[PDB]
Amino acid sequence: RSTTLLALLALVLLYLVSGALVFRALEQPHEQQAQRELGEVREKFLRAHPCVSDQELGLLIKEVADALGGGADPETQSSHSAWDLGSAFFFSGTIITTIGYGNVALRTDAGRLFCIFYALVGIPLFGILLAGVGDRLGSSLRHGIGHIEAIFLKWHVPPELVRVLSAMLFLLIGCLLFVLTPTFVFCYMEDWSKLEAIYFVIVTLTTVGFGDYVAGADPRQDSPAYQPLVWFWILLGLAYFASVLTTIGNWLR
Amino acid sequence: RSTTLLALLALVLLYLVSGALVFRALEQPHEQQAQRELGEVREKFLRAHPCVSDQELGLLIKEVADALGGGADPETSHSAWDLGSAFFFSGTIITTIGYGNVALRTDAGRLFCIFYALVGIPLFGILLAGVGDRLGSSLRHGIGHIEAIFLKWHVPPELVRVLSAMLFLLIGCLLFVLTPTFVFCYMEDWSKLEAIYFVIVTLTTVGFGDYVAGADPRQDSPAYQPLVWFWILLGLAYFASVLTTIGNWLRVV
Amino acid sequence: EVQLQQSGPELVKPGASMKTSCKVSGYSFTGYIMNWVKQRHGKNLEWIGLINPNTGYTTYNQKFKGKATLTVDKSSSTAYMELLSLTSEDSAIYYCTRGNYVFDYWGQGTTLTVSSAKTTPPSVYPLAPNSMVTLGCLVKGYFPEPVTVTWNSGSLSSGVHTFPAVLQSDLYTLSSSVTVPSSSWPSETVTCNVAHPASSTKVDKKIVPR
Amino acid sequence: EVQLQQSGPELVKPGASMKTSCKVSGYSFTGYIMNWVKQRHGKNLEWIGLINPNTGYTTYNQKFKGKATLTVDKSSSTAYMELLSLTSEDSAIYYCTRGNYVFDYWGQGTTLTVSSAKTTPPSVYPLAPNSMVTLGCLVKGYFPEPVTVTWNSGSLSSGVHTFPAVLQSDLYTLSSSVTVPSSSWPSETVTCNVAHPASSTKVDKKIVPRD
Amino acid sequence: QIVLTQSPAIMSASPGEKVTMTCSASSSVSYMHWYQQKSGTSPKRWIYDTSKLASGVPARFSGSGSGTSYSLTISSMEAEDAATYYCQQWSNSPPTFGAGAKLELKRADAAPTVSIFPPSSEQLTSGGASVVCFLNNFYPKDINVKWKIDGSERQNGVLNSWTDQDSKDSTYSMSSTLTLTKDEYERHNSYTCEATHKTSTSPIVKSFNRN
Amino acid sequence: QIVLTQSPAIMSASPGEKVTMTCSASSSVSYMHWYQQKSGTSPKRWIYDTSKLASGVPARFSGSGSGTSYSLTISSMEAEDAATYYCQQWSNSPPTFGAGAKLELKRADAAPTVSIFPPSSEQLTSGGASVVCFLNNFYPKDINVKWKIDGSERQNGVLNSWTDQDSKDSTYSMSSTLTLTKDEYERHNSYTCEATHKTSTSPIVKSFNRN
Ligand SMILES: [Ca+2]
Ligand SMILES: [Ca+2]
Ligand SMILES: [K+]
Ligand SMILES: [K+]
Ligand SMILES: [K+]
Ligand SMILES: [K+]
Ligand SMILES: [K+]
Repeated sequence: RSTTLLALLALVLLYLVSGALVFRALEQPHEQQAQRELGEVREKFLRAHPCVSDQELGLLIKEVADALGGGADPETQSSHSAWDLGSAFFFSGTIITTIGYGNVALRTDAGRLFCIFYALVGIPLFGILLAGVGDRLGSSLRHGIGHIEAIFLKWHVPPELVRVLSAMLFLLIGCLLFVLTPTFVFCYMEDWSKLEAIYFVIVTLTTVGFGDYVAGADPRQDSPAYQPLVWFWILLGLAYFASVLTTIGNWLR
Repeated sequence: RSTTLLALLALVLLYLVSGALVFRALEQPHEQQAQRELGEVREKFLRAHPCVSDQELGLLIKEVADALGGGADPETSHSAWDLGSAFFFSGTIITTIGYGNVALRTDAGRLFCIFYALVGIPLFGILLAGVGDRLGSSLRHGIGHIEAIFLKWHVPPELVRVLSAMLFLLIGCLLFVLTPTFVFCYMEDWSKLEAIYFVIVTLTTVGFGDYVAGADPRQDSPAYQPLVWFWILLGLAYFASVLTTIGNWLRVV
Repeated sequence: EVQLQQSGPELVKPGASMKTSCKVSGYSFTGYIMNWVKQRHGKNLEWIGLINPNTGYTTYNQKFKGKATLTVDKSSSTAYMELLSLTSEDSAIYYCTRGNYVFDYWGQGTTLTVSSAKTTPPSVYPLAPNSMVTLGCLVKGYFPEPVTVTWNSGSLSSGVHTFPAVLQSDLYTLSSSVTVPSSSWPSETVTCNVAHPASSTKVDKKIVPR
Repeated sequence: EVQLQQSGPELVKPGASMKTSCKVSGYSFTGYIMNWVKQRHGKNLEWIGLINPNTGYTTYNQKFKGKATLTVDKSSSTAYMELLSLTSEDSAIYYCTRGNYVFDYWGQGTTLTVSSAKTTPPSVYPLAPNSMVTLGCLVKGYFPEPVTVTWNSGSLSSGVHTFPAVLQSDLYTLSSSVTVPSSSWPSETVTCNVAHPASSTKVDKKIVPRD
Repeated sequence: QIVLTQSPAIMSASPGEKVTMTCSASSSVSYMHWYQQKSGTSPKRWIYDTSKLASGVPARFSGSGSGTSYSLTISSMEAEDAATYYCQQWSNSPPTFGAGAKLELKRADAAPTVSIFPPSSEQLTSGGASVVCFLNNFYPKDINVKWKIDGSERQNGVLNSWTDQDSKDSTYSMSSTLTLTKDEYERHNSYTCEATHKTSTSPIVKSFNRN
Repeated sequence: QIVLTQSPAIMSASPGEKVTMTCSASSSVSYMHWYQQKSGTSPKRWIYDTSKLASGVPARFSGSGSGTSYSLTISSMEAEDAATYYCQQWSNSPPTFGAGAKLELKRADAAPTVSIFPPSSEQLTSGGASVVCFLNNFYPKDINVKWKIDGSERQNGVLNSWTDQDSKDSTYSMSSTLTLTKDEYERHNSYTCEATHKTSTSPIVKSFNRN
């Protein structure tokens, strides 16, 4: 409906500008501080090393920044592998789910080229499996609800409200299993805070996949089964995120 | 069918393991390049500046890393949380693209981001469907004029439908895949392959973040930065169609 | 005692170029960054660029990108600056100074004069006209700077001002005043002694009353 | 001419500490990193740590973290190393050397001896028994190094080997050989002269044929 | 291309007075440095890193500031403090300087001692004619000269020259030189030099007749 | 932390011969540096950054390598090249050294001249008894000594001492010293020193009887 499309565009547009105002308010001051700190570091180094021009230190920093940005670690000078079989498996998962954390980048043109076709073919294939699991997971949940629903109907609560209460329990348990349970898991496993863990969970299940937080990515952890197994969760949670939203949409329509 | 979905699970699993093997083969031999480059930078600097110990250069590099990680930028106007960049960042959320080339540093930022997305993504999906229908209308209508020609040439109405669908995507591809890649090549000084890589990683909403176009405006070319936003919107809407049909193709197979 | 010793004043034709130097002593040349600075007469200081004598690295003020080339000789711990295609705008005092954040030691400066003029000796003219009397010497049409003016071979040192030279159609002019008790002149003679080293000119002029 | 001039040998009791120096000339002290290195007798070189004379910054080998303190005096362009709680294993030669990636100039080294022993003069014992004949001097139970051994006041200097000292229960022993034509001995007297500067001991021993 | 503004560019102080000169930056800056320059000689590091005094500098000088606003202060003016002071920054390459602040000594006002001089006969024979006026030992520096030929004003072929503040009496002096051709000179008879200084409301006027 | 292995630790070359010594690293480094040390004196930077020669160093020396494997080569041995060579690395802090490779001059084989000496009467009176054996001017350096008392072998109370390669004849020498108490000594009669060297299949044996 042409009128509504334009209204909607204007609304979103306002949702973005509103977002922008808030993120700037919440993040710019931290960033402006960091910029200051970098310059303090420079000025301190110059004062201690007279053999160094500001401009030469500038180049060093640009060069260091590029390397760190390519995943170099400041701490060491040089064992664990980011592209071991388990991490590459995981990486592939991040594509077809469209999550795309990106905490480890492809460096080769072949890697990029292959990645294109891998995704084009992989994502729709996955979407199909997701719809499938969404229907099957909802079915199993709906069947399980039925037995407890029998109890509510005997207690003479109207069938219209019993349907509503069951939804509350339906999502609350899903939430419990796919939102709450994982966040508590990750808190203990990753040494994140509760807030960091929920942040991660939700960034993940929305498929936003920022990449600031990634479960299992930590180098020190001796945890082989961990990272693919987390993918097991991702599968189950995403489909439920999906299926529920779909049924809600149908109910609205 | 439950039996069939179990089969689908196993297929996917194989699609992932197969991916893993290939990425490991293509990328493992270059895991360590960035370290090597950082160390080369260090060693070069020590040789040029005898007033500097390796260990002192070490601390500098740690301190620089901390600052960059807070959002500092090597300088020789670059705010990621000024109004325009925060606008863009909000876009990367509701689209679910999630480049993540700029991280949130505050717990408030993260908290707000959760609710921003939960509300923002479905809202955007709605607008996308809307634009998808309206864009497809415009395309199919234009193609309908070309169809008139085929029908006069007594080409069967069934093939004419097919020629139009191929046209439908082929013309979109030209406008939303090919055109942008050629644009970005010249504008970002990327290679053709880097540009297509970017385009596709973007329109799939994978959003790795290794390549990002539109975060900041370009002096001497004002139309650039908005056109990219406009592009992402229209292209994502187009790409929806592409993805649904590759899906139908796969179901048929 | 750190010291930067610059080479002496230089005089060159418009269009030519020019190379000037700064030898350092009292510290190690290669340990510190060297800068050059321009001061056109009695006005703002302008950073030209720097060189790292150890690495050869140079950066320049955009204003001076094409104009100035910095180089060093490590063995003789000496820094050089070349200026190119010189115009009048380049006439100034130039300093070498040391530092990478503050400029902590400076050379004594070197004056560049860009001009078509030829070495000319001055014409010296007396200036003759209460308890005090003032007399003067007009010294005009000389090139280049400097001249010096004394009075009665230095016996008159109080009461004396020599005014700064000024350019008059490509040559310099100044005058010198001396004030004396009127009992002293013309009862006693007063003569100004003018020297122009560049032309090997030494002239005495007796002030005689009108 | 760059030069790092280290201070002289030092002898200290177990438990004590010791401070030794390295004065640089021929370049500017504050422009270069200074390191110290340990060589226990005729063995691997060991990096102790570094100091940046300009900034005061120090880093140490884990082995030496507690043991060694590096300091500098900028005005006198001199570097110092203190060693603490000295034990016998600290006895070695120590070098100051310059550099932040290769060690391009070294001091001449300084020898540290750690020991409970007291200054003791040596016992000197003659060693008496072909055209050539070999005689010797056994020099034992002295502290500290060095001793000097000559033969006939140094007029007999070819044909002579003095072997390196060795430690036997906190004291040194060595011997010296001299080989001469048998026409010369015992027709001619042979005496080995032994000096031990530390005890102001000078001893002459005539080699006499076994009765 | 950070810009530093020192305003005012000129100031004056009696001895004993407190003096403060400021430097404002176009954008924020972590440290400010100051140079002192006396005419004749190169600049000297005076204060660096905002508030540290260079070796020579007496304690009556101090510095402070932060971000975008910095200042140099003299607790109690002295005579040798008369100079030009410059601020400079290097928190961003390229380093930049303020345009300087010239600090002169205040003293009691003084009227110019004025003298006019007719062309020497020597000069006239060669065909030139320079008429000279000395305005000597006045304070303050603001002054205006007017030339008059036969009562009417002339402002062509006039050249002026000011001395620096005198080192002992803190006055200023200037010359004014009307240069004519012998032709122009011989055409008129009365030549007057006219000085306007704040010490008197009525000009000081010295004249002479060519006769 | 990075370990450098130089193997073998000893080698020998005739003059004119080509010589290659290697340094293998526990994990990769970007550059290797080498020092030359002659006994008595500090190490000298010889080769640095893998293949650059220090000032003094003659062209017959060269260096090469990469990653984990590095080498120093002499195209044509000379006499003044006899020394100990050390590699070192500083691609990772802390810097570390190889344990050195000693390069000696080759020469024609020489048998030891062997001499045994009974305890002096002077020593005996103070209750000790040292029996000494000199094995003099042999090559190569590998040699074995065996002590026998009344035909029965003894290894305890024995101390050995080797000279450095002689700077003129390129031989080696050693002492061996059996130290007993007077008691033990006087209990037996026959004392034999027995030397095994490459230059003969059959030991060289010097003996004496206490009477
Ligand atoms: Ca921005
Ligand atoms: Ca010149
Ligand atoms: K990154
Ligand atoms: K994504
Ligand atoms: K992403
Ligand atoms: K997505
Ligand atoms: K990402």
